[PDB]
Parts: sequence; C-alpha cells; structure tokens
Amino acid sequence: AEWPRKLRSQEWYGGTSRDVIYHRGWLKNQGYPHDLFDGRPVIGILNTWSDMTPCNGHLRELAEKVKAGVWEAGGFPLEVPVFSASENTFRPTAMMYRNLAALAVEEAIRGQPMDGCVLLVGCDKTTPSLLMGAASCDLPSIVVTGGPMLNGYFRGERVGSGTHLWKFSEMVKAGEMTQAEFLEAEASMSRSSGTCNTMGTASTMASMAEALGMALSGNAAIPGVDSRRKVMAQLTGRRIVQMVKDDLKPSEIMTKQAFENAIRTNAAIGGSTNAVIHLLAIAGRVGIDLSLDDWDRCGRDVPTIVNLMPSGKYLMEEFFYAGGLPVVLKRLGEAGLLHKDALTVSGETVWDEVKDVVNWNEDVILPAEKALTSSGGIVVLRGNLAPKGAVLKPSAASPHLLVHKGRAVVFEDIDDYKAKINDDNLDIDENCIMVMKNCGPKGYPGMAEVGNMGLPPKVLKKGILDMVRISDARMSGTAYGTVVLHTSPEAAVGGPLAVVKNGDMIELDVPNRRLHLDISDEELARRLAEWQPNHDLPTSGYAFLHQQHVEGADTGADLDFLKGCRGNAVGKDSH
Amino acid sequence: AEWPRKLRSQEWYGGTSRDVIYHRGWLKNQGYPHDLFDGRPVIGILNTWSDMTPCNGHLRELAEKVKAGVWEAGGFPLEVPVFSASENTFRPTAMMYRNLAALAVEEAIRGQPMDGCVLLVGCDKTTPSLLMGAASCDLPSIVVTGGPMLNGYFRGERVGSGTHLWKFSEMVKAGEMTQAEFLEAEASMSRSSGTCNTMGTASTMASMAEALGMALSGNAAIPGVDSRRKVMAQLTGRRIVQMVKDDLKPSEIMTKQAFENAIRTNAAIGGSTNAVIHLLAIAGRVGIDLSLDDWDRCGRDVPTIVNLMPSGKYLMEEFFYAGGLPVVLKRLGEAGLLHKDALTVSGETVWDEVKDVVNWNEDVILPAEKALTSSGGIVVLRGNLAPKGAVLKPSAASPHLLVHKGRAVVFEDIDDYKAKINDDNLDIDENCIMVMKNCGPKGYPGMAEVGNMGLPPKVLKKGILDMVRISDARMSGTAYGTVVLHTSPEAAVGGPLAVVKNGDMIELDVPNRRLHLDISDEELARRLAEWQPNHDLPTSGYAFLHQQHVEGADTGADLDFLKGCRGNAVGKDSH
Amino acid sequence: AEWPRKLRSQEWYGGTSRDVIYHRGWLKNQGYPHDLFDGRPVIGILNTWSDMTPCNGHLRELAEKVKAGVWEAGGFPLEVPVFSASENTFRPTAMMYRNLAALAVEEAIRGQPMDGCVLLVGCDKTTPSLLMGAASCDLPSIVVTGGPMLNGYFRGERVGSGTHLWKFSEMVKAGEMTQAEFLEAEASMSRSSGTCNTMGTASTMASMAEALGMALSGNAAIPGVDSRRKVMAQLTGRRIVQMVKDDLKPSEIMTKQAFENAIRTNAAIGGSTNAVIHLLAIAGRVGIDLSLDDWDRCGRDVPTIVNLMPSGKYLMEEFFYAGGLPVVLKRLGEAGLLHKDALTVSGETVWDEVKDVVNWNEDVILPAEKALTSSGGIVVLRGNLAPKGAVLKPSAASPHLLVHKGRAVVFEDIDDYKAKINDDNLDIDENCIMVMKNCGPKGYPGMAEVGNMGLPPKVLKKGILDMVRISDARMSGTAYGTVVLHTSPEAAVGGPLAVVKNGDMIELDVPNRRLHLDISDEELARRLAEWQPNHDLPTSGYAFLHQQHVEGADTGADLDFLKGCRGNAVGKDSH
Repeated sequence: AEWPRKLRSQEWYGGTSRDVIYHRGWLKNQGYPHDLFDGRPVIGILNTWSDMTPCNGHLRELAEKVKAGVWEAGGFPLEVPVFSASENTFRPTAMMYRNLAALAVEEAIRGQPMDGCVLLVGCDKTTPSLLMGAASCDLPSIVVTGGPMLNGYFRGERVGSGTHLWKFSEMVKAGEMTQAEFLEAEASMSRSSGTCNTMGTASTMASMAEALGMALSGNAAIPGVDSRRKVMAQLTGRRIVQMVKDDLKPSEIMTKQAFENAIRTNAAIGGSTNAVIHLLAIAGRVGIDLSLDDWDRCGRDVPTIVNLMPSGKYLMEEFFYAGGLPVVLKRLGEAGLLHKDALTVSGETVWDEVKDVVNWNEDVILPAEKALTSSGGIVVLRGNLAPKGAVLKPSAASPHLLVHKGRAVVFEDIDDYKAKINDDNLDIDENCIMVMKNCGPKGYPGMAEVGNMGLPPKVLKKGILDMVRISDARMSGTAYGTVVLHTSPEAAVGGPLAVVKNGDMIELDVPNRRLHLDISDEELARRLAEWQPNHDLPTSGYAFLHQQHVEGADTGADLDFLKGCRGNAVGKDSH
Repeated sequence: AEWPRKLRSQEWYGGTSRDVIYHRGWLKNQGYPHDLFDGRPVIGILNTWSDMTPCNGHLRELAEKVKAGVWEAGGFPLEVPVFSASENTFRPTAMMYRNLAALAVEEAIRGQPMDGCVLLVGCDKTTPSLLMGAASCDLPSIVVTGGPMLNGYFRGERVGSGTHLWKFSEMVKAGEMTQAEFLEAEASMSRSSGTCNTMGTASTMASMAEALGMALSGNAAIPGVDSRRKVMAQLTGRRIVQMVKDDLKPSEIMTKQAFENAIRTNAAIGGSTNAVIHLLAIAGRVGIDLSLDDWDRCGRDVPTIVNLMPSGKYLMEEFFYAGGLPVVLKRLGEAGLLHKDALTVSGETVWDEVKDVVNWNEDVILPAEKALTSSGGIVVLRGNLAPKGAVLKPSAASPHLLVHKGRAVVFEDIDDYKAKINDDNLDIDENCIMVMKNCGPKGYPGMAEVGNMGLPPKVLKKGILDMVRISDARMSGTAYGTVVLHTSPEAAVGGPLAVVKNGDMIELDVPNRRLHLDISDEELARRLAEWQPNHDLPTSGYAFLHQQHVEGADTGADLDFLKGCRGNAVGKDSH
Repeated sequence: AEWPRKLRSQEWYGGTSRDVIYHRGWLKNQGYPHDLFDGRPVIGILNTWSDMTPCNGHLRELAEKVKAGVWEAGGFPLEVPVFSASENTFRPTAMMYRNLAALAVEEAIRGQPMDGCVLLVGCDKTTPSLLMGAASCDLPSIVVTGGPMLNGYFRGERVGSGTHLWKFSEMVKAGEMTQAEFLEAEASMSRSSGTCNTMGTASTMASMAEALGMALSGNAAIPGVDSRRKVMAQLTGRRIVQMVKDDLKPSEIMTKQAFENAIRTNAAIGGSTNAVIHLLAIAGRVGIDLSLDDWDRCGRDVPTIVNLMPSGKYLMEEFFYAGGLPVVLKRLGEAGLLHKDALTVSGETVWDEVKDVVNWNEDVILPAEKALTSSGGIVVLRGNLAPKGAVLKPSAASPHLLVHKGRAVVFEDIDDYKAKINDDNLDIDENCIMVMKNCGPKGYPGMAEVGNMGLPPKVLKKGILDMVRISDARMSGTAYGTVVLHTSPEAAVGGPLAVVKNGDMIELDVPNRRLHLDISDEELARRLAEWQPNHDLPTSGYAFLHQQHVEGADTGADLDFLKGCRGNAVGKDSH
C-alpha cells in the first residue's frame, strides 16, 4: 500500500472528536507523549506469558526487546496478554482450549486499536492459536518463538524433555529402573526457560512458522536463554512497523506454496503429528484449501535429515549450532523441493534468505544418503477403519511393523486402558494391535495426547519396545513407536472405530496407505446401529460449546462457526 | 474443612507417577524449590493488566504485592493474565466481550492447578467478568480492586473523568465552550493510573465487590496510586491462603443477603445503572434468584448520601478521605437497612468490619437530613412499552422530568441519531421524548453506552441540559439525566420499543413505576406482527455466537449456556 | 545468640518517638504492611546488576528470587543496588575501582537499617568488593554468584570467552587467521547472561566464595541461565533470615582454615592469579594474617584436576554436569588436603555438604594419576628482582620455560609495548625475556590485565606461542603462558623491576622459587638511587586518592585506611 496513510488506529486516537478525546486522553494516563497518537503504526504485542505456562516464562522480558525495536522504528508498542494454552499444565488437555485462545486473540485484535501484531508464542498450542486469530483479521503479523530449553543432562547422559519421560516410564514397568531414578532425574530433565529440547510440538510449530515465512529467518532453533533470541525479538519489533506501512498481510505470505513448503519442512525435521491439525486449521482461516491429501502428497519422497529425538539422537541445541532450519530449507531447495519464490515477513524470498548458509554439523543435519528415513513424511492411511483419515509418523516408527496384521485388543475409554494394561490377566502378545476409542475431539473430550499407549510389562519384560497402536486421539511431539493417530471420524461421533470388537483382525500396510478391518461391509451396518454414545457429555459451559461445534481432526479440529477470514473492519464507535 | 488436606493442585503435582513428573518437573524450569509442591495452597493471581486497558496499568506492580503476601503465608503465588476488555478501547462495545472474558476466566481456573484465585480487577468490565468466572467454578476467590484515578484539575477547577466529557460535549454545542478549550483539558482529566474518579461503572462495581463481601473492607475507595492500595494487595494475598485452607467459597459469601446489601448500597453511593446488569448476571453464576423486582424493592426508599459526581459535587478522593465504604455500610446498619450477619472473605462479618469507623467529612458522606435525593435507589419501570423491564438513575435525573408526558421523536438507529440531532430543522422542543432503537445486546450489537443522548443544540442554547431519553442501550456510570435505560426487550427481538413512531406520546412515572405508551392496543399489536428485522446478520465468528446465545438486560445479558456454577471438578488426566 | 532479640534495624523502626516515625512512616509509602517493622530481620539484597556490566545482566531476576526466599522465612527483603565495576567496560581498569566499590558497599551496610546482607555478585570484581565491604562491617552475609555463560560454539568448534580472544589475536599475527574470521566469532563467544565460561577471574572468585564457606554448596558452577540458579537464589534468601537470628557472621566462617582450603582449592580448579590478590585483600577486612608465603605453602604440591580452559580443554558447563565444586572439595578431603571442620553459611560443615557427591565425568574432574600438572598451586617467586613478591600460573605455562634464562627485552610502558612489538626489526627471539614496566597499582594506574603480552609476530610464525613474560601487572583468569605476574613492588615506587635494561639476563626458577637478575649488586644499587619517577601525576580526584593510599600486590592492592573490620556499630541518630 501507499505510505503515509490513515491507519485503523486513527479511528480511536486520531481527530478532535468527543469519542477520540475519550480514547486518547484515557491512554495518556499511562504517560505517553502527544505525538504517539499522530498516526504512526500502533503495534500490539500479544504475549502468552503466564506462570502457569513455564515454556513461556521468559516471554515477558522478550516483550521488552520487541518494544525497543518498535520504538526505534518509530512505532507505538502496546503489550496485550492473551489466553495461553499449555499441554504441561492444562486438563483434560490443552487442545480443547486452542480455539478458545484463537477466539479470544481474534476479538482482542479487531476490537482494540492495533495496526500490527507481534505474536509472542512458545508452547505447543500458543503458536497455532495466535496464527488462527491473526489470520482471521489479516493485519500485518509476525512471530517470535520463545525458544527451546537447553539439553537435559542426567548422570553425564543426554536426556530429552519429553522422550526420556516415556523411555523411563517403561524401564520401571519392564524392570530396569527404580522410580527413584525416574524421580531423581526430574530436576535435571528440564533446567532452563523454554519449550522442549526435542523435535516436539513446540519445536515443530516453531519451524512451521518459519517455513511459512511468518517468522524471521532462524527464529526456530535459537534457545530461549540465548542472547540471539533477544536480538531476534528487537529486530522483529523494528520490522513490524515497516510491515504495517507496506501492508504485508498473512494472506500475502501464507500461500499454497508456503503451506506446501511447511509440509515438506515437516518431513525433513521429523515434525510432530500435531503439525497436520494445526496447519489444516490455519489454512482454513486464511483461505487456502489444504486437504489432508496434500500432506501425503508433499510429505512422500522427502527424507528426515535432522538427527534429533524422538526420531534421532541429539537435541535442539545441536540443531541450532549446525545452522538451524535455514540449513534444512536450503537442502530442500538443493533437491528441487522448495518454492524459492515464497515471500517472507522480511520482504525477501525464502530462498534469498537461506541460499548462502552452511551446515556446521553433518552428524546433526545429516546428508541425504545418511538420512534417518528415505521418505519420512507423515503418511495418511485411508481405509474403512478410518474412512476420513489416519496418520502415522514413520521416522520414529519401527520399520517391520509398518506392514503388520494382528488381533485387536479393544479399549472403550482411557479408563478401560488404564485398568487392563497393568493386569497380567489378558491375552496380549507382541504381535497384537492395541485399539482405543472415544478420545478424539468430542471423545476425551478435546483430543488428548494419549496415542502413545504404554505397552504391558509382560511384553516389555521380554525386551520388546514397540507394538502397533491405533487411536482417534493424539500423542506428544516427543512420542515414538508405530502409532496411528487422527483416526477420523472419531468414535464419539458415529465412526467405524467405535464398533471395533475384541479378537478381531486389523491390517496395517503403510506403502499402499491402508488401515483396514478385514470384516464384511454387511457386519458394519449391524455393528454401526447397536452403537449408542458412551462418552461423557457436558450439559453447559465451554465444553458444551466445544462439543456441539468442534469439527474433525481431518479438517483442523476447528470450530465450525469460526472458520474463515472475517476481516479487520473497524467497528462502530463505543460511545 | 480439615486442614491439612490434599487440595486439587496435588492432582497435578502430587506424589510420583509419570503424569505428575511431567507436570511438576515442567514447572521447575522456572526456578522453584522442591518443597513448594508438597501441598501448600497454589494461588492463581488473575491479572487483567494490559497496555491497552489504561485503567489497569499499575496492576503488575500490584500483582507483585499479592505475590509477596502469598510467600509470607506459606503459599505458592502464580500470576495468570486474563482477557481484559475496557470501554475506553474496545469496539463496538466492551460489554459484548464481557461474557468472553468470563468464559476464559472460568476455563483458566478449572483447567489449571490453582487452589485459590486472586482477582486483580479495576476497569469497568473486569470486576463482573472475573466474578462471573470465579463463581462459575466456586473456587476460593477474593477481589483486589485496582483503584480510581486522582482528581483531575483543569485551570484550578475540579474535573470528573467522563462526567466532564458529556458536560463539555454539550457545552460546545451550546456555544458556551470551544472545541479548542475541550482539547486543552484532554490531558488534565486523566492524570494517574486508575478508573474514573467519579462514581462510575468501575467505581460502582468496586463498591459492590465490597458490599458483596467478595473483597476486603476498605477496598473500593483507595486511589490506585495511594501507597495503601499496595498494603491492601499484600494483605489480600495472605488471607487467600487461609481462605483456601478454610474453603471459603464465593457460594458461602455471595448470599441473597449479601446481594441485598449491595442493591441498597448502590443507592447510598449513587451507583450506576450497570451494577444492575452485572449483579443480575453474576447472580446466575452463583445460583441465586435475583430479579429486576428485587432491585426496585430493595432500592426503593434508600437515599444517596455520597456527594460525588455525576449525582453530586466531589470525586472519589474526597470519598476515601471521608472514610470510604465502611462509613456508608455502617450508615446502613445504624439505620436498619443492612444484614449485619453477612460473612466476608476476612472471616469476620460486614458489621464486624464497619463497626468502629468514623465519617471524617459530613459534606461528602452526607447525613440523613441533607441527603441528595429522597428515594435514590435505581428504579424499575414496568409497562406496555417495557414489559420485561427498564431502569432509571434517580439521583442524576431532573426532578421536574420524572413525571413528564410529551411527544416522541424517534431515531431508528444510532446512525439515524448522529445525522439529524445536529440539524437546524427538527420537530423537537424541551418537552419531547428522545427515543432511539437498535442499541441492545443484539442490535448495536453488545448493548453500548449511548443512552445519554446529546440534546439538540437548539434546546441547549435556551439553557436546559435535561430531556427525557428512552433507549434500550446502556450508559456510563458517569452519565446524568432523566434517561430510562435497559428497555428490555430491545427492538431487533420484537420488543414493544420497536414500534414507536414520531408524533406519539409516552407517559413516564417514577413513584408509580409506570413507563407507558398510550395508544390503542390494536395499533400496538398490529405493528408487532407487521414489524420485521432488517436482516444483514453475521454468518460466522464470535459476533455470530453472541447474536444467538445472548439474552437481555432483565436477565444479565449473559450467554444462555453459561449460567450456573459448574464446579471446580477436575476433568481427566492429560496423558 | 538468643532469638528473639532486638536487631540493629529496630534502632530505626522500633517503638514510638519522633525519629522512628520519621523512619518507619517514610518507608511505608512504598506499600508495606505495619507488622513488617516489628523486629523480623531486614535483609538487604545488594545487587551489582547494571546494563553496563553484562556479566550481571540477569541479577534483577535473581534478586526477585531472593526476595521470595525472604518473604517465606518471615523476613523483610529490600534491594539495594551497589557500585558495579567490570573489566569489560571500565577504563583504565576495573581494579582501580575495586576499592571504591568496597568503600560504598561498606557504607551502605552500616548506615542503612539492614540486619543481614545478601551479596548478589557475578562479574570479576564484584565478588571480592562485596566481601571486602560486608566483612569490614562483619554483619551476617551470604553470596549468590550470578553464574557463568553457556559454552560458545563457533562453526561447531568449542570456544572460550576470553581465552579464544588471546588465542585468535595471536593467530591473526601469525597469518593463521584473518581479522574477518575473528570478527565473525565475536557474537558466538558470549551468547548468554553470565561471566566467562572458562576458569577465569570471575569463575575463580565464585569458587573461592564457596571454598571460603561464604556461599551455599554447589553455587560456583551453575550456569546463570540454568533454572537451578534461581533455586539457589531463593533458598539463599531463606537461609540468611536464620543466619541473622543465629548471628552467623563472616568472622565466624572466613577463618584461617577457611582461607587455607581456598588457596588449595585454587590449585585443584586451575584458578587465576587474581584470586591471590583478592584473597589477600579480603583477609585484611576480616583481620587475618594472610601472606604470599601462605599461598606458596598451601599451594605447593597440589594438582589441578579440573580440565577447563585455559589450563585444559573443556568449559564451565562440563564442570557443572561433572558435579561441580563439591566434587573438587571432596577430592581434597579424601586426600587429606582439606580442613573438614570449617563451618559454612549453611549451618553444616564443608565435609557435611561435600560428603555424598559423585563425579559424573572423570574426563573433566580428573583423577590423581591423569591430573593436569604435578604441582599446580600458584607459586610465589622471591628474589633480588622481586623482594616483595611475584606469582606465576603453573597449570597454563609451558613446562620447558619454567627454568629459562635468556636476554631481557624491555618495554618502558604499555605504549612502548604497543609500538615496537609489531615492528619487523627487533632484537628478540624465542629465548628472550619480555619485561614491561609502569603497569602496577600506581603506574598504569590500577594494575591492569596486560601481563599476557602478545608475542612478536616473527616468533609466532615459527610455531611457538609461549615466551617468558615479566610484568608488574595483572592478567585475566582466561590467560595462559609462562608469565610471572604481581611483580611487587612496581616501577614507579622504586621496585628493582624499574632498573632492568635491554641486554640483561634474568634467571627464572619455579621449583626453587627464584626469580633472579644476575648483575653486580653495585650496578643494581646505583640504578636504584639514580632512578626518578616521570612526574606528571594527578592533582585532584579519586585518581589522586588512589595514587596515595593504595598499596601493592603482596598486600592486596587495598587502600591503606580501609583495612580492618570497623564493625556494624550504628552511629548516632539522624535527628
């Protein structure tokens, strides 16, 4: 657009109206000079900091750096704290509140006088929610990631916050670790401010925001306690004042090329399984028809070149010294797998920003021939047990179980699981297939991170660490093993997964992308008619709003009345 | 109950197991000693501070005082920012987002491991929302009002925040003031951190939070920049620890009698018309049968003894030095208009706290004989034109217009107001009735503060600043005049207000509580079945959800699915 | 003593009377409840934080943890910023202002109503100064070291803060590196908040503060950005309350034995040559007869078992994960080189705290056989050239140059160095001795870090990075080489170092402790009585006061009128 011009904040603060004197003089009570209401870009800094949100604990001092950058560039920074959904404190799960934060963030952008937004994000659900709310207003926006934690060291051993949680949870069931060790290692597993140090959900979405071009280059892997995270914060504050002037909207950046670049960036790093839902949700808010097919198309024939847990061996620290994500984006461009013309928040193309970077560690960002998997893209398993969709993370999955077929052990609820697994009075062998239902959106409710079902000790005691597992739930970004997620439609909405009976047989074949229940179509309609809903239904509250209006994980698990871009039209005067 | 006991927080941080090590160890990365997770109460400090809400600017500093007060009593203080909506920024109105805040404040209390809540409020819409949320969970809660601003002096003369905005707006249209003299005062009205220095919407709801017992005694009047507000916050942090141990829930405090004292106290202080809605809406979250009839009942024959603007002369400073609210409540106990037995968050009763207080200024807290107005309680006007209800502020109205009967001059919407009222040609005089429609919870939308309609400049120049104004909207607590408000139900829902037309006559009676449109009920009932809404409604978003599940002023303008205390019952585990 | 009792703070805030109401009521304006002045200990939190001292940048955040730790133990925390001098900013040197800080830190403890002191230190000159001040008052005190930086990685290779600055400076003069490759590393060396990540001047003095017992156990090694530094600070705030009640003064802790463990521990860690001066200077403020002879005595035949730079290989991170200082002190107790009886601020003994600790990395905390150097204690070299003293760092020197004897090449002042050393023509080879004068406490002035003289580029290009360097100055704890330092007394005070001239030969012997200039004592004693200072001295200011009352390295470079504990005896009342 053409600068100078009248910005949307001048409806509040510009003029000599009675309503303007009401809005301007009220903000002046905080000690702002008169010329800050002259039309210069007002920048809202959306901070998800909270003491109940420890992966955002350092985000408050980062807001100070953003403000300085906005001051230097001639803007007007204002800090706006928003709903902070974190999976390490919320219950039943932080996922049921992701759209609530997206709803709250949206109304906090449209109703308050801000011309541009800085998204201070960090934890799992912080990044997508603020991207859902900001994309629905289409104001110039930019992302500042909090950063990962430092490497957890326990007795001279590298420990990943998240992956080593499950790994030690089995070594006490299989009989190789005292719960004291599982407790003495608690204080050393998480020892800095930031999110997980594995390629978990927060580390994945931090990379997704950069591959989408919504964050400055290199924002993904800078540790939260690193100095260059504070430099990134102040330079982001400088630029958002320009993005408001040049009118650089999320619609102009998050294009179909950007969403595709993110899907391929997800395979190269071993991205979390949750990156599918969140990218599908953000797409619906912008206007891009991203189908779940686009994940299995762009994800295939793309190797995982990043050697980080859970799929690998190192943590987010070594990923940053090797060069970070810009090295991964160059390696995609070197293989003809990158939209080199995708515009970024910097005004440059994604290629122009990463074409001249160096890989400082080939043991971390591996060469292509030494990748963890020749095609580690998240696969989609269309079939009859999951007609709408089902996903699997191949990089962490066992190679021989990807083609497997066994006897179904069934759990109706998570309490069914959490009662029979520990009981040594069940027919369960290493070649079985655990199946849980009623854990999707409406099921759990909210869809929880319980897809990584723990194996029984009688299987773990032998020395077996992976079994095929199917659920309509999710799992942590730090999880591993052969696990099928997003089994849509879920059980608690009338899906074939709800009528899975014990003893039955399931076929798993990743190559042809088929998860099939070898049962005649005639026996479905009789199974699918004696099914009566079982999940806990809420009578009122926000759970009622979620329940009646949440969509399916094959479409982003959004809220049906929230999908799309509503715009940032300045509302009518408050007086 | 029995202390010691296991609180709801220990469901997160209690003992061993994998889920707890994921919860406790993830929070330890913010530098917390091990013993803080033993079982001592975890106190969530809900802070509505925001750079965008300047009536709350000093609350970060207040939060650190509450933190110190929780460390001293052996607690665990944690700050959790919540959604902040204030009338001085949000558009179209901050009332449309009141339920959104109550929605988020509810779900942040239930999902997160807080044993007790501290409600850091200040602005107009922050006191009810955090009560509509904390009561819907009924967890131990306490209020720390931010504080009002200092008195604004303009050229040596006293000036009220907001009150002198509607007073200088009309003085400009009457030729008695220049817009340039209005601009010069813009920076001298609001000169400290806090809310309006009158008995406005934010000063009223701070008083109710004390007459309801939901805050400490002597809490609604201390200026936000006074040092004794920081003492109030630090001691309010000590009490909530013992409150959690003793399980001092809002249901044990906000009784029908606790509300009864507030409705009467709203008369004695000259409170706003928005305390009606907010007390009606808050009542549902506690499960109490409040009503517009309970307001007229308990409010009738109670005089306003506080001489603050807009009803009187002085500002909130003089009120504080005069003694504050403890004098006004003691004035109602020595007069037999107060339930002295009601319990407060302090562990003592209302009378036990307001017993030995002195009135250090009879010019401010006036005695019975010199009282401002005979019957100062907010009145409720039943009638054919408002069968669901309508309210009026008696202490600020003109006594010669309470029983007026004149021509009706109609404005279809707010745009039909702000286009004709400043025309030289308009069939309106000093005796006409100003009626405006489509300004309710579904019409504006959000029920805005546009009730105090500015008179025609041709009527102001004669020398009169009061005409009967009838609207279905709200108006600020700083507003004045013979304006009947909350005309439930609004126009776009088929209320009989929608059928009024130019030339008609309206009866207004206050001691009889009769708001009457005298036409043939035939002519009425025809216009009802013949009227149609204008269509053009939102098809998605929160503005869509509001248009569907919201209600009317007679109830509390709440969302229908949100009433009722849903309890602090933890859901199920996250993993 | 007997708790409860009246502490020195009650002389200010005790009881009634006019002086007290002036003291107590004047502090209440910051929002403090009444009961905090009853008698509970007032804890002054001396914070050396400054935007100018980046090795202390995170101390404000640390101060708030100490505050929380004092509120919990029923104390009264108050933050008092003090003078901060760090080598990375001050000119001509931060040592010239060390006594100035100790002067101000002393007078802020005596004059102000603090019962106990918390010493928030971090940078090089902040640990001794706040000990030289807190001991001169001998009020209950405790140390909270800020913490070292994270390991800096440059192109995948490890890099030491400061150590790789003297290593890349010489590699540039030897043609083995470019100044542009030196500039690129500037931002990858220091990337977190803290001091040098080597065993530098600030990491050494943090270790001494723990071997002296003046800090909690496991306090010198935690990285400043590690979460467990915030736990260390919060618990250090609880202890000082009980420390004040029990009257646990530094005189009861910093015994001759407590110093004796530190002097030996300085060997085991590979400590700096500046721990000598700072322990010598600190000793006077406690009233203990330390000496350069006590250093050679207790340091002789103690090996450096810590493999950190500049003496070894790794950085301070590996030291922390290896176990830290508790392993190094336990290694001296199981070897019979430690007074296990010494008391610490924890209420337990050194052995009681370092008893059950594990060495999680024998490659870092090396065993006796693989130890770095045989006798690693700092040596003291008596002789005709240095009758008052001279020190050497054995673990960093070249073993083939400890017994060198070659030609002396003299530089009159530092300007006479930085003008000839980079000339193609200079009569110096690999066997000459580099001697530089006028760089002591009165010569430079301030005794700067210029001992590690950069070799001539014509000698570096042969492939040798070590030549015998003799100077009366200091050098950083990150420095390396066969450099004899602290050549007391300096030149401008008539030390025999002032008479050395080109062509002369110097004997250096370390196992015999002989630094010898072999000329006719006639030729010596003549040059003494014939030499004159250059005049041109300051005529006013603090640089004048320094030139008069300062001393030499053999004593502690203190101001003469400053030695001795003057007690916490309150003066007389202010009114």
